[PDB]
Amino acid sequence: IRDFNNLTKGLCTINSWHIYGKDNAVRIGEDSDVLVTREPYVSCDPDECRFYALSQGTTIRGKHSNGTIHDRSQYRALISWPLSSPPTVYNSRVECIGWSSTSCHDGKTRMSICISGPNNNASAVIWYNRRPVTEINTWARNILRTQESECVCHNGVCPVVFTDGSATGPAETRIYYFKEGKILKWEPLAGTAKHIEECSCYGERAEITCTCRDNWQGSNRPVIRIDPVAMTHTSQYICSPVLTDNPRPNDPTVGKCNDPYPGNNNNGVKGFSYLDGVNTWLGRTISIASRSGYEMLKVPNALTDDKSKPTQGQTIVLNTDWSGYSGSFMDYWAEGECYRACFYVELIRGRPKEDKVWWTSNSIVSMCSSTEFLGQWDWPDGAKIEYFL
Amino acid sequence: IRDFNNLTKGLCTINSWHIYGKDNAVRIGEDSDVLVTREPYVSCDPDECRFYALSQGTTIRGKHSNGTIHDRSQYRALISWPLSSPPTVYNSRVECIGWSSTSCHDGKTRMSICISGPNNNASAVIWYNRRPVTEINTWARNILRTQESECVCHNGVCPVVFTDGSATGPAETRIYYFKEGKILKWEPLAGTAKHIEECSCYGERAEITCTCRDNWQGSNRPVIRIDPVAMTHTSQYICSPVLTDNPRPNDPTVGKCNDPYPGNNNNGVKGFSYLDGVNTWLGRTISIASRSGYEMLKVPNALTDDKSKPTQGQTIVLNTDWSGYSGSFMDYWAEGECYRACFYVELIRGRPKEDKVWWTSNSIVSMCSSTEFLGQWDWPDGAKIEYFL
Amino acid sequence: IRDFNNLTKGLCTINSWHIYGKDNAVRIGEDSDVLVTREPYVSCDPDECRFYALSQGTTIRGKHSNGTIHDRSQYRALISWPLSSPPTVYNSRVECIGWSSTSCHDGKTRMSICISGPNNNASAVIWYNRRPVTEINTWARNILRTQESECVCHNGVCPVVFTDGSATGPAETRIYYFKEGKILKWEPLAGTAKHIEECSCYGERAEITCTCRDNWQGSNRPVIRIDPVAMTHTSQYICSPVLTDNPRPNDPTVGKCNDPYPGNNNNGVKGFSYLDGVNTWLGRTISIASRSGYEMLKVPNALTDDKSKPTQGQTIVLNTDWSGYSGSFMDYWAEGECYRACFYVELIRGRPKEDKVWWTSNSIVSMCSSTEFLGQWDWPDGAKIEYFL
Amino acid sequence: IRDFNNLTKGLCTINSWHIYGKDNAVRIGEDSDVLVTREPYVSCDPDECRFYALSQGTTIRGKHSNGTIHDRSQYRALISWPLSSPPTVYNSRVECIGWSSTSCHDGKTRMSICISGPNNNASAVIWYNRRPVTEINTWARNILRTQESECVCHNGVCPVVFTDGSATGPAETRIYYFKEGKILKWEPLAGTAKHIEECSCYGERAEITCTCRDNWQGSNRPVIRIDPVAMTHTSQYICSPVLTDNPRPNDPTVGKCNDPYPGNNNNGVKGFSYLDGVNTWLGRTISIASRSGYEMLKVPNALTDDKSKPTQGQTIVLNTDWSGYSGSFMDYWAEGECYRACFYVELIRGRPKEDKVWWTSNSIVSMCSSTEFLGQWDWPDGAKIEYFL
Ligand SMILES: *[C@@H]1O[C@H](CO)[C@@H](O[C@@H]2O[C@H](CO)[C@@H](O[C@@H]3O[C@H](CO[C@H]4O[C@H](CO[C@H]5O[C@H](CO)[C@@H](O)[C@H](O)[C@@H]5O)[C@@H](O)[C@H](O[C@H]5O[C@H](CO)[C@@H](O)[C@H](O)[C@@H]5O)[C@@H]4O)[C@@H](O)[C@H](O[C@H]4O[C@H](CO)[C@@H](O)[C@H](O)[C@@H]4O[C@H]4O[C@H](CO)[C@@H](O)[C@H](O)[C@@H]4O[C@H]4O[C@H](CO)[C@@H](O)[C@H](O)[C@@H]4O)[C@@H]3O)[C@H](O)[C@H]2NC(C)=O)[C@H](O)[C@H]1NC(C)=O
Ligand SMILES: *[C@@H]1O[C@H](CO)[C@@H](O[C@@H]2O[C@H](CO)[C@@H](O[C@@H]3O[C@H](CO[C@H]4O[C@H](CO[C@H]5O[C@H](CO)[C@@H](O)[C@H](O)[C@@H]5O)[C@@H](O)[C@H](O[C@H]5O[C@H](CO)[C@@H](O)[C@H](O)[C@@H]5O)[C@@H]4O)[C@@H](O)[C@H](O[C@H]4O[C@H](CO)[C@@H](O)[C@H](O)[C@@H]4O[C@H]4O[C@H](CO)[C@@H](O)[C@H](O)[C@@H]4O[C@H]4O[C@H](CO)[C@@H](O)[C@H](O)[C@@H]4O)[C@@H]3O)[C@H](O)[C@H]2NC(C)=O)[C@H](O)[C@H]1NC(C)=O
Ligand SMILES: *[C@@H]1O[C@H](CO)[C@@H](O[C@@H]2O[C@H](CO)[C@@H](O[C@@H]3O[C@H](CO[C@H]4O[C@H](CO[C@H]5O[C@H](CO)[C@@H](O)[C@H](O)[C@@H]5O)[C@@H](O)[C@H](O[C@H]5O[C@H](CO)[C@@H](O)[C@H](O)[C@@H]5O)[C@@H]4O)[C@@H](O)[C@H](O[C@H]4O[C@H](CO)[C@@H](O)[C@H](O)[C@@H]4O[C@H]4O[C@H](CO)[C@@H](O)[C@H](O)[C@@H]4O[C@H]4O[C@H](CO)[C@@H](O)[C@H](O)[C@@H]4O)[C@@H]3O)[C@H](O)[C@H]2NC(C)=O)[C@H](O)[C@H]1NC(C)=O
Ligand SMILES: *[C@@H]1O[C@H](CO)[C@@H](O[C@@H]2O[C@H](CO)[C@@H](O[C@@H]3O[C@H](CO[C@H]4O[C@H](CO[C@H]5O[C@H](CO)[C@@H](O)[C@H](O)[C@@H]5O)[C@@H](O)[C@H](O[C@H]5O[C@H](CO)[C@@H](O)[C@H](O)[C@@H]5O)[C@@H]4O)[C@@H](O)[C@H](O[C@H]4O[C@H](CO)[C@@H](O)[C@H](O)[C@@H]4O[C@H]4O[C@H](CO)[C@@H](O)[C@H](O)[C@@H]4O[C@H]4O[C@H](CO)[C@@H](O)[C@H](O)[C@@H]4O)[C@@H]3O)[C@H](O)[C@H]2NC(C)=O)[C@H](O)[C@H]1NC(C)=O
Ligand SMILES: *[C@@H]1O[C@H](CO)[C@@H](O[C@@H]2O[C@H](CO)[C@@H](O)[C@H](O)[C@H]2NC(C)=O)[C@H](O)[C@H]1NC(C)=O
Ligand SMILES: *[C@@H]1O[C@H](CO)[C@@H](O[C@@H]2O[C@H](CO)[C@@H](O)[C@H](O)[C@H]2NC(C)=O)[C@H](O)[C@H]1NC(C)=O
Ligand SMILES: [Ca+2]
Ligand SMILES: [Ca+2]
Ligand SMILES: [Ca+2]
Ligand SMILES: [Ca+2]
Ligand SMILES: [Ca+2]
Repeated sequence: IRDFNNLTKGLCTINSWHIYGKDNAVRIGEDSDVLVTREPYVSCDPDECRFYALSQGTTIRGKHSNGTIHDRSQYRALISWPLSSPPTVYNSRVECIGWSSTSCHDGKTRMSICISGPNNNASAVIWYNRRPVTEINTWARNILRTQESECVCHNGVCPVVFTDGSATGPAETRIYYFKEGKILKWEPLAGTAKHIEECSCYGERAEITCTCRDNWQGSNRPVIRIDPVAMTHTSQYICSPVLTDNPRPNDPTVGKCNDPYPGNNNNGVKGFSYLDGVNTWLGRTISIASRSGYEMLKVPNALTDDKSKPTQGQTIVLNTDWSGYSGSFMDYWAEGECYRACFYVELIRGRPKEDKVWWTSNSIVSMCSSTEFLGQWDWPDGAKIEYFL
Repeated sequence: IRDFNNLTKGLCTINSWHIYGKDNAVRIGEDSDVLVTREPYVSCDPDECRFYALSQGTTIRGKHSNGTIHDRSQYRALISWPLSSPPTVYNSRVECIGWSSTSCHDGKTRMSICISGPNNNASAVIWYNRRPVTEINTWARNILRTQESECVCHNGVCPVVFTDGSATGPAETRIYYFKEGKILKWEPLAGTAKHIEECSCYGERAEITCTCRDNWQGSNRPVIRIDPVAMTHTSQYICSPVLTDNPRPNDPTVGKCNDPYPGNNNNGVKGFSYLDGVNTWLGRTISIASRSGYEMLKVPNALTDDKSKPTQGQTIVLNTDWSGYSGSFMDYWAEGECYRACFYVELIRGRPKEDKVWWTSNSIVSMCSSTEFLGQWDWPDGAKIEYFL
Repeated sequence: IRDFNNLTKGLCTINSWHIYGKDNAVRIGEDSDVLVTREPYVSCDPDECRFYALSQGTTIRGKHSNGTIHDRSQYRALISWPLSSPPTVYNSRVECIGWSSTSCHDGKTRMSICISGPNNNASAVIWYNRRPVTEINTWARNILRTQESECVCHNGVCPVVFTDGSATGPAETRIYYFKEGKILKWEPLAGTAKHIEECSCYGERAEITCTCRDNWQGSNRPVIRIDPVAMTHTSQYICSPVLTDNPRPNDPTVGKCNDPYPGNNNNGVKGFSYLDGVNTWLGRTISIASRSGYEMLKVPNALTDDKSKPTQGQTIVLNTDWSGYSGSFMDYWAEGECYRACFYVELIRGRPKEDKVWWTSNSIVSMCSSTEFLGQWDWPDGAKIEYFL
Repeated sequence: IRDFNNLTKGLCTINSWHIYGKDNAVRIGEDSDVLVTREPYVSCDPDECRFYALSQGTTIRGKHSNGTIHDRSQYRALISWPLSSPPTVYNSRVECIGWSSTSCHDGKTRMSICISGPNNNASAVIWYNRRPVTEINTWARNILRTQESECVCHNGVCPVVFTDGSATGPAETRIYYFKEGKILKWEPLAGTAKHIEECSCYGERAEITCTCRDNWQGSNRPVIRIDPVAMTHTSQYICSPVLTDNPRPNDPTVGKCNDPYPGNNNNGVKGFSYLDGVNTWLGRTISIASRSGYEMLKVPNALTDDKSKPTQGQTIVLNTDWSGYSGSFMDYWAEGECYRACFYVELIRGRPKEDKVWWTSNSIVSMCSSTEFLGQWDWPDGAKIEYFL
């Protein structure tokens, strides 16, 4: 009955962003049984789109919320839940157990991947059709880790980018090509990106583009472009001087295409872009110093043009509100002739920026592109920290 | 498999109203995780009827309920939930994000529309089959806004009435004709209605009738009648001297067919009527001054007869209980030979009438017509405000 | 696809009773969002069996639980929920609004009936396939009321017994014959039963037997036997001197077949029996004075033999625990060659017997027959009232 | 459409264990409506795998949690719920009522068995396709009891092991062979096992292997091997000197194949093994004295070789964390050419080891085998008891 999805369409023209989903999880969880989360994303099946994140295995009001700034424990799991509801104890479906994930539907069924273990002995389990199929042991014994947003499939082949090794020098990044949860091939990273974490990917016209985080050196973002038929890839950086990691230095006039733009070391944030010629939009935090604010900038030819500057933009979160990770997804099963770019922003609340509470959590806002030039609003998390004291 | 619904039936004869649904949301939410709402309605799919409303993105007992008198924020969404259950965190399905909505099923799938943004830069997103399809930017830069109750479709064409512009003088009302979430046509309001907000619509014999709110001048209600095949409409007022907005002056002996009946300016409430010759019933608040009580009056030829008075009635909510918005819907997929008129009343609790609590919310009661002459009960919200202090 | 169910089987031989379902609702609702209920029952669809009851439109821990001894309000509804779960805010499906009900599946879909209104102006609404179809106005203007347990259908015809009029003298009982929610016929009660309330019915070999409550005079129970093909009935009393209403006098040696067995006036409890020759079992409270304890007694030929005494029995609830209403149901869609008799007991907690709390609620236990002679346990509600203070 | 499952595959090669599911129930239930449980397990249907356990009919934070160390009451039920969610009031489906259970899917539908009653008069009810079909009365009048983990079917025949009689001397164990919930045959235990409780079973190549608990004498575990076609069985003990009950004496150099290995009397814990030649893995608690820690040991030929020692292992729960019962299950409906061994560990919290709280409950962790040699983590319950004081 169902066939594997093929990436046959190009991106729709992005003239602005419209609201798609928002869960208000922190506001609602002040007085309801909402799980503490972080590292959220969005992903569609052929008949539904859902929110996803890594639970911390406690509610926000629960006493076990104390300590949830920590990224890795035995109490995390990848959960999904209905679009724009909050992640509650009673509506959250566990996809797999662990503290680093990705997930994508191939048109027939869903693959989900969760990594668990101690830092020196982690392993991935690849689930397909809600059953475990393949396992991969750590190859560098230092926090095996993956995208924290959806993967993308083409004719059953779903590439996934993993890293294992240091966060503050060269590491061992691998691109795995899965089909029905089995490994067809893997390759080591090639090209000019010097460090890769937390790739945010999308597909169009039989090519998958991933915008990642160079935690080690780069305040420009590395880009991996994957051919899922040939099962090959390239890597470079976004050439534009509109720098989109965080923290970062101020924007220069000329960026770097094949090396990290320097100025900030050993830090970053997961983020994304859509790189499609003149139809190119970059997300970034507004602040250069912290995970505050969020904006989209139209930067024609950002990938290839080392002097490209914005020609249009849209504020998503004011710089007086907290943001966080951000990532790409699309509804590959929508009607019409083109794929509509979407993204989400994780709105982090609690530690370390708001340390009067003992927890860290987030809510989600997400937007998709419009071919209209729509008015803009800002979309904060909306919770009052003082209510939790 | 499924075909678009056609409005092939006339209304059943309304000889009284029977109880259809009631959620007791405020009573139950005193000690359960019920979302704060307002602007509720009811709408049917071919296999289920559901309650809908605009959440405020907090529970009633939650500390974020403080401030929920306010109509527009980034934390509102259109939600639906099973008939007569309350809107809870765990059972409420988000249809779209925003602070003004409508929704209707065309026989194949559902269209939902939500407007969001700041007052001077709002936009509608039209969702079809649970995906975003079309967007419309504000045309007058002043609170783009729509029905707050269900739309109606005929052979796939679902007209929707929007207003943008002042609430206290001429505004720019448009009737959009959607099919599969795409715009076939729109037209500016024509006819003699001088201001339109919050239309309540129903269909019968290939005609859609909408009873709306003239916020600017009129205490009689404007009526828009739409031909969804020709995609044309007319407008006038209910001619009857039984005035049905709120607040309003006392009832005269002769009303106005083609102009606002004066006496109250710059206010109103969403309401409804069924206008079908001798089979005409009007809803209204009992109080002329405030949103208290609710009654149905049988007013033969109310639309056309400027001296028409009641010949029968039914009390729905006593004048010592709070009411609120009211609106029309029908189950277009029921058995039998005629469409059974239904309506709901929003029972508003909290601010501004009950200001010992810091929140505003509501529950729902809803009734449908019977061809019997049934005994009447009154149907209050039923919550005790003192329990929330 | 689906056909109407026919009553083609006889009862299985009842040699003891096994546990079927129990919800522990009061225990669990001490610290979860469980609705206050009373007047529960059980009813099966072709693919699932569910618990049903009349909600009071509040949780047990909620402040609106104060006052829930009262039987009739605008905040009651017939709800159903999964077998042996408790009736919670989040899992309870409302079937219809009102304070007296019955419900049954005909093999194609379900009919549910709810009565609402003030005592002098009540009305029934008959829902079929989850939509309202027919309405019936009060005929005697004194608490129109029905079974409070499931009805039974045969080839689409579902008879239902209603009463309207005094509870303490002659009233007007009617048997309605519904098909697809429409009235085929009704008849006034005939035969020798002198007053009827709250009938508990079951079907076998194309005959429906209902055991009811004579509130006015009788401590023996009236029995109505209905032919759903001819749409006729008879009535009499259980002849046995094993008296099964409550309160009641002590058991005599000879009962009454065609008149109320006297000794207690103007009170009773809903109850049931299976009347099948030697395979006859009667339920009753153990106490003659109050709704405490519950037992089944095998009383061969109880219906017809005015000296019949027990030959076997089973204790269901000890006389040191509270009971309440009880009623019959069967799974008419089970495998095998005979219908397995089942029943439920309502375990009432709170007022008036336990008046340190301000509420009245209940839980459910239910049993079905076995052809084995099984060991017996007792099945109390299990909640500690002191925990609610 | 569906056919009965046949055990046509052998076990996959077990080279390590990967995380499969974990519910964090005690952590989450500190501030959400999680039921108190014990005696959990896991079982798959053709389209889903679920967690199961015996509820205690109260939440953990509820006042009725006081006293839940006790094993048998009228308020217990077998519940199931989605894999890795916690067992909550709102998501837990009751399978049947009682205080000892087993359940398995035959490829067409599920059989569930629950035993209830007082110790001297207990009875099993066998449910098939969610309806009661057969009942079995106590044969020895002393705590009729069964596996507390899943049964296994082959071509519709689902053997189940029961015991009735003393826990501290010879008892009466029976193997029942069910098909469609009916009894085809039963046999008394034969072979050399001298006492049997709480068998943990799995199937491969048309043979079912059960590893049980000799509560009376043995610190080695008894093994029952069942031929579900011939409906015959054998019994012996695991010959290995790697002793796997608890409490137990220290490991000797030579075990016992046909008699209990002595040293500890009248106690034990439910546990499991996979016995497949060199592909043999045994679970056990790390502590010899208490239910603390959990490890898997690869013990080639453990069943048959009375000097077999470990050649590989994996720690599952550190010896500074509490464990509990453990049991086997597999997904018999997975893809591929072999059945992947899985197990669960019950992580008991509260009494008697943690007696500052008044309750006993547990959470679940579960693992399945990998053909990789994966890094290991430990998987504690994760709750802080002090938060519950
Ligand atoms: C109702 O809603 C609508 C729809 O949302 C609202 O309209 C939106 O309004 C916003 C806000 O104004 C606009 O976003 C900004 O867009 C500009 C880009 O547009 C300007 O530039 C265009 C390019 O000009 C150049 O090239 C063209 C050739 O292609 C040439 O023609 C031109 O002369 C010049 O050489 C112009 O084309 C464009 O004009 C067009 O549009 C105008 C409407 O906007 C119209 O008036 C014109 O007639 C014409 O049609 C326009 O001039 C972005 O540049 C801008 O983003 C910068 O600024 C914000 C702060 O506001 C900052 O956060 C951004 O990061 C970015 O600035 C940083 O980075 C730059 C790049 O390196 C750097 O140069 C800056 O110094 C700055 O860097 C500093 O901050 C960063 C961030 O913290 C830090 O990292 C650095 O280190 C450093 O510290 C905004 O995105 C929307 O485009 C506009 N949308 C639409 C459709 O109109 C409307 O306002 C609402 N109505 C109401 C009443 O509220
Ligand atoms: C069990 O349940 C049943 C079923 O519900 C209960 O029966 C229901 O009882 C109620 C309450 O009585 C009825 O509702 C009222 O209905 C009347 C209309 O019916 C009267 O008028 C009919 C028309 O008479 C005129 O025309 C005919 C020709 O067509 C001519 O024949 C006649 O002589 C005259 O010229 C009569 O036909 C009708 O008689 C029939 O029915 C009688 C039963 O009701 C029966 O006894 C008769 O034999 C005959 O069969 C009857 O006389 C509505 O007028 C009325 O609503 C007005 O009053 C309420 C206050 O009660 C008010 O809230 C309404 O807004 C409305 O009055 C306001 O507006 C008017 C219009 O502008 C204005 O004129 C009024 O001054 C008033 O205005 C003021 O208040 C408003 C609102 O606050 C404010 O805006 C203004 O500014 C101003 O301040 C009720 O709807 C049901 O129809 C009736 N149903 C049935 C089927 O019987 C039964 O009672 C229950 N039993 C028990 C024991 O409780
Ligand atoms: C493990 O579980 C098993 C299975 O559950 C347990 O076994 C069950 O045990 C219970 C309790 O004993 C039994 O229930 C009682 O059953 C008797 C009926 O059986 C007796 O009578 C039979 C009829 O005898 C007469 O007729 C036959 C001819 O048909 C003739 O042969 C005979 O001589 C005589 O003329 C006997 O056949 C039967 O014997 C058989 O079974 C015996 C086992 O029980 C066995 O030992 C024998 O060999 C033989 O095989 C037996 O003698 C019911 O009468 C009884 O119910 C009455 O008593 C209870 C109080 O205990 C009361 O609550 C009931 O309401 C009822 O008594 C009231 O009503 C009567 C009727 O009007 C009245 O006469 C009484 O005075 C009394 O009235 C007072 O109280 C009521 C209520 O408050 C009030 O309204 C009145 O006004 C008044 O104040 C019990 O139901 C089960 O049948 C039995 N089941 C099985 C399969 O064995 C086993 O015990 C458990 N094991 C353990 C270790 O716990
Ligand atoms: C990243 O993750 C990986 C993967 O998990 C981690 O690697 C795992 O590391 C663990 C911990 O070391 C290993 O588990 C232990 O495995 C050993 C078995 O392996 C040893 O023995 C093998 C057999 O040797 C004998 O036979 C062979 C012939 O077949 C012969 O060649 C040999 O000379 C000898 O005669 C060796 O083959 C094996 O070597 C191989 O593997 C090595 C890696 O482990 C490698 O270095 C070698 O080159 C070679 O490749 C190895 O030597 C188990 O014996 C052991 O379990 C015992 O000990 C633990 C305590 O640690 C205890 O809890 C167990 O119960 C058990 O000991 C009890 O029972 C025994 C049996 O009766 C008894 O003899 C003991 O005295 C003891 O009894 C006491 O305690 C019990 C329990 O409380 C009580 O009941 C008794 O009464 C008494 O008080 C562990 O299971 C994994 O196998 C290994 N996995 C893999 C794939 O490598 C890696 O460490 C992680 N990395 C980091 C950085 O953390
Ligand atoms: C995606 O492209 C693949 C490759 O062309 C399509 O695969 C074919 O699908 C049909 C079944 O629908 C098979 O009978 C062919 O044998 C397949 N060919 C190959 C080369 O695998 C697939 O159908 C396309 N997906 C969609 C949604 O059309
Ligand atoms: C119950 O009995 C009725 C009456 O005999 C059966 O009704 C017939 O059903 C078939 C469809 O399955 C029709 O084509 C006939 O016309 C029906 N006859 C009548 C007289 O109504 C019904 O099928 C029986 N129900 C079951 C479950 O067999
Ligand atoms: Ca960086
Ligand atoms: Ca007005
Ligand atoms: Ca709560
Ligand atoms: Ca009586
Ligand atoms: Ca033992």
